[PDB]
Amino acid sequence: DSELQLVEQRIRSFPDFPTPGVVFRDISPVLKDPASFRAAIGLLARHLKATHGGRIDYIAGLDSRGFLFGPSLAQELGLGCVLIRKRGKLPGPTLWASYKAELEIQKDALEPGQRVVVVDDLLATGGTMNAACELLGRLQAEVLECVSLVELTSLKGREKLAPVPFFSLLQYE
Amino acid sequence: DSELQLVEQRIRSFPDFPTPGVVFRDISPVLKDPASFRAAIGLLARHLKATHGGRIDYIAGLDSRGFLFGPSLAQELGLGCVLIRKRGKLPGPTLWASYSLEYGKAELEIQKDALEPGQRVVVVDDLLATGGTMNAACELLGRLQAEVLECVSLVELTSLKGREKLAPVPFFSLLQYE
Ligand SMILES: O=c1[nH]cnc2c1ncn2[C@@H]1O[C@H](COP(=O)(O)O)[C@@H](O)[C@H]1O
Ligand SMILES: O=c1[nH]cnc2c1ncn2[C@@H]1O[C@H](COP(=O)(O)O)[C@@H](O)[C@H]1O
Repeated sequence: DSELQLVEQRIRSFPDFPTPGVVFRDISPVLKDPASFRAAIGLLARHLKATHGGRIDYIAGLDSRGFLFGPSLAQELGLGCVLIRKRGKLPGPTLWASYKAELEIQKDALEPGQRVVVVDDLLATGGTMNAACELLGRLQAEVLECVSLVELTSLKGREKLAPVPFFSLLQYE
Repeated sequence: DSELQLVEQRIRSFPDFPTPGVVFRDISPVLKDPASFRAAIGLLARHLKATHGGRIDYIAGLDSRGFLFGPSLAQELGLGCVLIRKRGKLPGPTLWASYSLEYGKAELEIQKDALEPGQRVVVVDDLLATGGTMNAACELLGRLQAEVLECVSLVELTSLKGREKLAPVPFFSLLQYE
């Protein structure tokens, strides 16, 4: 896929960051190349439309690198974007979950029965995405799918999310 | 201006957050309403094109709420977006800059290879308050020898005089509150 190649060629891999033995996948060059960013959003949007049709109500973007993709993805789908933040950042009534770190969402971000797709840049252990799904569930929202640009498959994050479906553009061990 | 109204009607105000006496301006509803978000990006892009023509090389988005607007604004302009992050998150060689946030200090960081000398950038964040954050971003970019053409935000809290702090770098906001 020519479009997928535009994204893959702009992932930069750094060995031994942040700790020896691990390879950090840097998505920054995807943002810097407008063709690459457009390809990434287009591919995610096509997948989501082909899988869910008109069932999606909102995209939920994860702080902070999810915020880079969520709004553009939402716009491509004609949808709004709701935000899941690091705790202590949102005003008003909120719910929070720890996984340590803590995520937060405004209680009025979604109404019961609304259907959401969660986006982040990269799925590793799945801890972060799992916490987001739990938060959303507490608003009685339905999480249709979680998606990312990158998935680190040896960390088995996909299994952590099950039975919520997961999709990534690119996979690395 | 109906487009500007679409943005203004989706700013939510929270008194006494995070401390008593202030009013937090929440742009979250702008993101939730796709027409509002589209209006915000369009208004920013129109201003930037009218002010800089074709001279902008890159948008720099500020972690974390600037990330919400940077890529869409960049895309509207046909440009890439570079990232200025909270310190500790970026691989490769970096530069960082501290500034006062609340009662203590915070640090922003950029990859030393984010920009080449002479490249021209516009910085975007959701809201300008004291101007500490945006000032730090401009310092980092200046240390890469980039030229900051302008800083922009959706909201500006004018009593805090962030515009003066940024001078002589130009600043533009869609909406102003005391
Ligand atoms: O290799 C990496 N590259 C970039 N971000 C990463 C990497 N590993 C973890 N992350 C960040 O940490 C998060 C996922 O961690 P998880 O909770 O272990 O799945 C995502 O939000 C990423 O932004
Ligand atoms: O009232 C507010 N609403 C939303 N964000 C704010 C507000 N005040 C400060 N901030 C955040 O802190 C920043 C700038 O504060 P400054 O450094 O004093 O200009 C931006 O990154 C904002 O996202």
